[PDB]
Amino acid sequence: SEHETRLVANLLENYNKVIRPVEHHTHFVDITVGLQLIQLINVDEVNQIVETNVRLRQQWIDVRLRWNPADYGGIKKIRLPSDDVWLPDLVLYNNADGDFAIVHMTKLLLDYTGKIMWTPPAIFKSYCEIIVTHFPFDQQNCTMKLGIWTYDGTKVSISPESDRPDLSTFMESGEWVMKDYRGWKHWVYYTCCPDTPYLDITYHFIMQRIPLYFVVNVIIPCLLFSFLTVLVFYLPTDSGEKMTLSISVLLSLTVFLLVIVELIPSTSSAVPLIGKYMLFTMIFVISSIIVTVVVINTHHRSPSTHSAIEGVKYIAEHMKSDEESSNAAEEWKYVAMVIDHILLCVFMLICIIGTVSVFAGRLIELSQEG
Amino acid sequence: SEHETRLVANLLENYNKVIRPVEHHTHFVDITVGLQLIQLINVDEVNQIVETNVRLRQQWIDVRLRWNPADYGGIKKIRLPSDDVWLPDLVLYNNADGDFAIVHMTKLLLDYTGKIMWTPPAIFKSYCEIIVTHFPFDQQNCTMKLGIWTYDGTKVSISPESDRPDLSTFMESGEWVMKDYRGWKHWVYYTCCPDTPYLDITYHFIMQRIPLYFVVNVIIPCLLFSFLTVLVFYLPTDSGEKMTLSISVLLSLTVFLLVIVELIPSTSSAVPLIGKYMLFTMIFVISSIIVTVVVINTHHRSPSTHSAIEGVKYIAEHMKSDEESSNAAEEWKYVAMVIDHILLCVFMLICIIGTVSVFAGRLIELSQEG
Amino acid sequence: VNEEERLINDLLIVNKYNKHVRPVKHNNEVVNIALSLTLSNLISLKETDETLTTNVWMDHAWYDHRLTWNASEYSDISILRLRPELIWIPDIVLQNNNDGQYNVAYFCNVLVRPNGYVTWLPPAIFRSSCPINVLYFPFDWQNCSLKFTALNYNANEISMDLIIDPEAFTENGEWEIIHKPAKKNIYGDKFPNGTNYQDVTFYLIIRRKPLFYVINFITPCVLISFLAALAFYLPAESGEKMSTAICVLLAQAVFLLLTSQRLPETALAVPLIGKYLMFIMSLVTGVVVNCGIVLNFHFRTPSTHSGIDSTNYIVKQIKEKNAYDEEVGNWNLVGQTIDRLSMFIITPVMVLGTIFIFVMGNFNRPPAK
Amino acid sequence: NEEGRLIEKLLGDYDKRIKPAKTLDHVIDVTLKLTLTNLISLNEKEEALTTNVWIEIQWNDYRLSWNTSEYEGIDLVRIPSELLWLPDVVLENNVDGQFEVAYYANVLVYNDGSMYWLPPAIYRSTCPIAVTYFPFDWQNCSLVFRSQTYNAHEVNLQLSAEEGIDPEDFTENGEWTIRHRPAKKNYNWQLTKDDIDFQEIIFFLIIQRKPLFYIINIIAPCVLISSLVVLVYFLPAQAGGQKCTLSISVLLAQTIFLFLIAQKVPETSLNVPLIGKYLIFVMFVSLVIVTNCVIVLNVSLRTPNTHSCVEACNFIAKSTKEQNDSGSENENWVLIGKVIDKACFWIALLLFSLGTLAIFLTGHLNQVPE
Amino acid sequence: SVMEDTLLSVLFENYNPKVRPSQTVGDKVTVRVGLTLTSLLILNEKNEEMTTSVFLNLAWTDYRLQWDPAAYEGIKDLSIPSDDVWQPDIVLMNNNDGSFEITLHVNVLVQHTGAVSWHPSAIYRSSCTIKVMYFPFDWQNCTMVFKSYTYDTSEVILQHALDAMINQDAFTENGQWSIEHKPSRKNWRSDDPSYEDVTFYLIIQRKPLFYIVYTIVPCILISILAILVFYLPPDAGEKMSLSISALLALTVFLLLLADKVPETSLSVPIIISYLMFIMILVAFSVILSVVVLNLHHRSPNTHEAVEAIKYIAEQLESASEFDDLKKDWQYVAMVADRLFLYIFITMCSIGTFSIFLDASHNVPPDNPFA
Repeated sequence: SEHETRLVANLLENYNKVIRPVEHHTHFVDITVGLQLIQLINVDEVNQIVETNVRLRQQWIDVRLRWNPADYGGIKKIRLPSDDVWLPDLVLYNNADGDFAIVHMTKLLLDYTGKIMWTPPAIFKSYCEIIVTHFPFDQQNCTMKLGIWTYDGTKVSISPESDRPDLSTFMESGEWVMKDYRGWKHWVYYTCCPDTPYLDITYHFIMQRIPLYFVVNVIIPCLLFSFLTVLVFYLPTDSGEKMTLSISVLLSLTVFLLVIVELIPSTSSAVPLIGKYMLFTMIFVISSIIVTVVVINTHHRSPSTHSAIEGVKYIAEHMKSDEESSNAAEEWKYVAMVIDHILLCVFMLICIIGTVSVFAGRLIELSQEG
Repeated sequence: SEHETRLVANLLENYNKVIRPVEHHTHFVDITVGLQLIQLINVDEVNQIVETNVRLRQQWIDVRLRWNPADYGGIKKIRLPSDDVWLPDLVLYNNADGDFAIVHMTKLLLDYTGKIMWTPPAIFKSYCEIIVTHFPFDQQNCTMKLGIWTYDGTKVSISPESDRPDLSTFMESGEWVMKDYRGWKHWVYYTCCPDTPYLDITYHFIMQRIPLYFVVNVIIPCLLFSFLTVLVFYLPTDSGEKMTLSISVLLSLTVFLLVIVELIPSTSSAVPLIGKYMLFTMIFVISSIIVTVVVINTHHRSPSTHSAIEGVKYIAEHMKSDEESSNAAEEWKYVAMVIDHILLCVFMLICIIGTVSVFAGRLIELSQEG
Repeated sequence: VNEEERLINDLLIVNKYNKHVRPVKHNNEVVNIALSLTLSNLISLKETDETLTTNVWMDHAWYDHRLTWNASEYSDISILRLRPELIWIPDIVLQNNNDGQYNVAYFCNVLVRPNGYVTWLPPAIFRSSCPINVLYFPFDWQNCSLKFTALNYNANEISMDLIIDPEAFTENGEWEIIHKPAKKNIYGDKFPNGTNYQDVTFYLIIRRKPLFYVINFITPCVLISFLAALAFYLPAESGEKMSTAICVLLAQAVFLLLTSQRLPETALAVPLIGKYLMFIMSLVTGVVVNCGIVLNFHFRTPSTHSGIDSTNYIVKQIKEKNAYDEEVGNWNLVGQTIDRLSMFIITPVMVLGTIFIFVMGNFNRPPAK
Repeated sequence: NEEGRLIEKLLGDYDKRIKPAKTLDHVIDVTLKLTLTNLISLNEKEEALTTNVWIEIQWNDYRLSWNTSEYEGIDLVRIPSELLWLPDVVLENNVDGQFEVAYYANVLVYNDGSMYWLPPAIYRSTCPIAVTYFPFDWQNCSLVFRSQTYNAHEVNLQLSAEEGIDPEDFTENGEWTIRHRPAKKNYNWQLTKDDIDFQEIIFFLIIQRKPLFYIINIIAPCVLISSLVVLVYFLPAQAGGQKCTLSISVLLAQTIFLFLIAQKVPETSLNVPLIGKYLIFVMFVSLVIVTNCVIVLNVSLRTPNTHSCVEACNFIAKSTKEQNDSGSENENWVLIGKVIDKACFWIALLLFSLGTLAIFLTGHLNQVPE
Repeated sequence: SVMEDTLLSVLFENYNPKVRPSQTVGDKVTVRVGLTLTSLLILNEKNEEMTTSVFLNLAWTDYRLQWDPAAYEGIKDLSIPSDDVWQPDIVLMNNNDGSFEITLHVNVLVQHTGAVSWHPSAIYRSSCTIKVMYFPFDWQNCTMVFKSYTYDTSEVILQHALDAMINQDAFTENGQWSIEHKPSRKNWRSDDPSYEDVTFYLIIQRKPLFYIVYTIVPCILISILAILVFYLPPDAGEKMSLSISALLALTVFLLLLADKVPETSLSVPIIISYLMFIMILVAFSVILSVVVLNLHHRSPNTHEAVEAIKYIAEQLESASEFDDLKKDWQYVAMVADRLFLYIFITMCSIGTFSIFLDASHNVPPDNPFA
């Protein structure tokens, strides 16, 4: 009725969708961004890729959408679908690995005045720093910049909307844990050109990694091996009868250490941990190495151990006596006096190396835990 | 000017692309096709997949494209957008594993006459036999037929154009090498239907495969494992005192090659070959087992080598004489003589079945090499 | 020109013909539609999860009464082409195997007969969840059932009436195609108060299993078994190889364990039955047990596991005395038990070893029955 | 200012698929350039890569210089993709995957008819890295890209610095490094014999890699391994008799470890590129380790066995003593360890040599290409 | 005829495609949603991912499509492609982990006075909380919330069928699991203005009993060699060394088991239960075998004149046999017996415990099938 058909048709005719609500040569189209990650689905620190939930709150005004009693008078605020709207080519700077998912053909709301919001339920593919400094106990801050993609601060400008945590909807299924995250605004003008360039939202993800299951399995076969090597020390000094017997273990155990290496480097390759983490294992594991080789070479270190009728009796007794000598010689080879030395020599070494391994372990755990 | 609007307008009205330049009830549409292959980026012998590029040189004629001083006169040869063309649904009969890529949205060659060509830099994934007989030394010729998809002879016809090799631009980084490549045409009518069916170009790729990597490591552990087997045989002569030691190395050996066959199945099923090959390794190596079977079984083959004062002097030397003839008994078994026949018995037999392995192996390559 | 411009203007396919309207001569019984199924290839089989990727030639037929042409259409050429959007196309749904939309068997070029009859038949790369069940492994290897038909229309808007499966069975499959019957039908159901959509029911009864796993897998068993078999022959020829004999247990043991490990791996990739999987692991355990037996049986026994006259009598004393020790050991040796051991190892290997291929047969006979 | 009429005027005559070519004999002036921003996947064994390229596209078409109502209004315009001549880009030698987000994006029409456009593109390509690129001397990655549509007699591409870089935004998480990026603008005439040149864009990228992490995983194990065998070598002189087999247990253990390595890193090179030089030192320094290793058992294999009534009976017993002595004497002339002791120093210096030969040469293959 | 062209016309003349079958802001269109499940194909019980298939039966009324003589009274039922009605762009609050397949753009069943029937089967990528709690016998339940992803319940009301319909209504027979019940409850969280999603409960039970069987054999069979290594001491004390061989062997075996367990839960993990205590059972056989190894270690050794010669002989022998008799006193077998029965307590106690826990785990936490 009330100019019913005349209302609706007029609107269609003189209105070009593609036109950008440019208002004189100035303020650019003022458009603000506001991301609220509802939640995260999955991440790969190794490949620094994340699939996340984002509701993008996009705001801007088109004074061409203002109305009178025949549009606003009809029903204050209403639902108009996107299409007709000029969609900022939003883009995560050093990220952007994937298209915005569910950004397309959604709707928006127009007020009696004009103000419009476009907030389609997104979830997409991301790309943020993790560097080999993300899995640390001391984390790294995922630097993520967002802003207008192909338009300049003269044609348009993307601005921020508010502060909010990243652990606000951080995934509890993540193999990592959050410290804090902040985001502040910025305008990037380049010494290149004397012009005034796009605006941007810079995310900073500060989170520290490593789920604790890993922790237990690995350090315990170490104190495990510690005891066998501990036995590697005590077994010899309290019984050199099974030196070779331990030859076996030395084989079974470094190979155990070798195969643990396949498993944890793929972990290494599975998750990017700051290499300086690797040196822990480096000297630790390798002392199992230098100590053995010496301990067991030393274990090994030892030469071979690892009237007339009366005279008859004395030529015979003399035979038993110098072989008597001989027996004592090889025993004069494998002494039990210094195998005790190596026992405390290295156990203090191990309690040193060990407590030294615990050192930096404990130390930056004095930093991380904080 | 020169009938400017009158010439391009008339052309669009009475011109159609859905249609094919059919000329009376005869030879079909004269389609000229050919392979111009210049790169083979990826292929898998195992899955017999091939993603290569071949510009689809098509050549046929449409009189309707003939012109006078107002199109020919304009500029002899003019290239029209492909859209105006009836594009055949060409496809790799036993291949076609992938869409041709880069053919859409392209340029078409038109002549004053009507001649037309359009060589598209088509890249696509293919699927042709390689079977387990793909990579031998004696090759297999992958049968690759190509021709119209859903159109029968009564409407479109294609034919070869020229012979060109497959090695004309074959991959020098290929894990294979070519010998020859032939392509002849034909038309296939089927006993099913009394009708005259599609035409097609059949390529045959004749090329021998197999780098030598897998080769070097199959035979190294073999000679090396034959060294320990050789040790297997020689030790009882030079150190039978380590027969058990021998046992250890058979648990060693055995596990190693049982593990060698693990690699085989992975690699083999990971990279295709005619089974007849592994047959070589099969018995040859079951031979080291069959032989260690007998040889160490034989090695362990042997029962256990695997006045009155004058009186006791006699009860005593008696004690000694009894045992002495007895120790003679265990040596009575380890005669140190048959040990030399067993290494020589088998040294020759392994030098012979090795030379046997060597035989068909080299015979087969005196066949391949060809 | 024979009324051609005018006539195809008469048909105007899209404009004059109702493509959104199916010419079923209005509300009646149905448009006589017929489907033809021909597998062009089977590329992948997954026995474990009852899923198959296979290609089919979707041969389709139905008469388009508004398609009938006249001289400058019909007789001008008693056969011509017309795209999918200009040809009524049945909405053939792979009834129990289309849980993976059809590809390039979709909106493709169709064949236009002269008197309305039309023909559309392109290629279908599809995925299916055929009746594998854990019964698609016994030797019959079940019967894979599939139904094809025009999904949307019912018994008063569509009627589809009705080729071997091995006609294009893939030769690189790990199975064998024994038969493939084809019979159409139509059917209503309980909640529906009317009959509808007719369909192409095609059962594929197949079979599979390698003659290769048998090769390298039983191979080690008679080889390994002879080790455990020799194990008991070897306790005689030289049981003194105690430690070294022990080594072999570790070694024949580690061999045994991961051999079984490779077994489930290929297993998960294949739903293996409980009947067969036990004979494998049951018998390797037979040796595993006897390896443990090997243990004890091999280390089981407690031990085998006048002044001058005065002085030498001392020695004859020390003589005899430890001769008692020496012998306390052969008491344990237990050697007249030797043959019986390896004889009662032979007997059982024969019993069980036979029991298996005995059972092999007692189930090998009835299928061949 | 005729703002409406002007827009409506040209759109009247506005021509889509026609190039802004003054006439037909001197082509148009097209500007292009690429700034790398993401090198997503380096699969050198197959010679392929994925990069987010800034496709700087520029050209001229005054077909739309405007008046006061559009040129003067703002010397800057952002008009839709589908609305002006667009270079369908691709890398002759590289682009193996149609560009992603490299097209259909807002272009830029200044006021004089200057056109600027720059979409980001993730796409696949195939640069060199053909049995080389793993050295220390690097194979320059040469990628030439151009429109794959028309040829330089109508189209002409421009470029800039051919001296200045790929490391501009070369990824920091790459297992490699770049040292120079040269680029030339050129005509079309290749090995394949194509004429009518369509100019293209050459992309040199000589880059370094090899930042070994596996190096010392390889370096410490081998030393531990060498020492282990040198244990096998010197440990015998130290070790007891129950050590011959001791040594054996090590061989078993030594190579269990060995081919396990042979299985580990071989995998490495297949998933990534490959090269034989570094490969040669390892397996052959490795085969020599194995060689002198089994040699050792053949060395601890070599040697023959080390692998009145009163007096008549006092006579004979004094014989068992001298008799058995002759026997223990056997042991003597047999196990006088000249070969063994010397075998230690044998492998020792041989060790030093194998090592020096290798690390000295590794010094060279890092020092010539340094 | 009866105004057929007329009706027909007017309808398409006035009918609106993109409009909602309701009048203004009110009770809205009461759409019926109800899916008859087909079957399910993959349960990723580890990440809580669900790919199933069902029918999307939707139905409401279009009093805008009520026909007249020919299409209403002529043929009360007629098929017509959707694309013309508001379609629940339904997403799943937890699930809907991906797009629709056979869900939208398909024909529908339209009744005479406006009823609309649309029955499409579809595959849908969902994600329900089957969490790492999909293995306890007490299992858990999940929330499956379906609803549109641009619409807010304001212009339509959603309504269900049964809530008991069950999910085993079309439970996959291929499922290594089983189901007890499917609850269906309609929801409108007030955290959003938009009335929305419906929660569907999975009281799932997944009991695939297959390898834990031969897992038991290790525990017990390993025990065989275990009880054996604990039994072997007073069985064959000389077990001394061979014993250590057993644990190398025993430990490598269990560590490989350690290898398959993490990679197997890698796709179907839940509570540790089984692993929790077998982990203890592990540690148990692990340490028990190692302290018995220390049981093994604890032993510092084990681990006239005429007549004078005689007398010197009398003392020689006797004197040292006590010495070696001392070794007897030192390595007696008290411990072995006592701890082989402490072995009795330990292993049969810790044994009947997890035996029990396991016992308690399958029967006790079984009835919460609700």
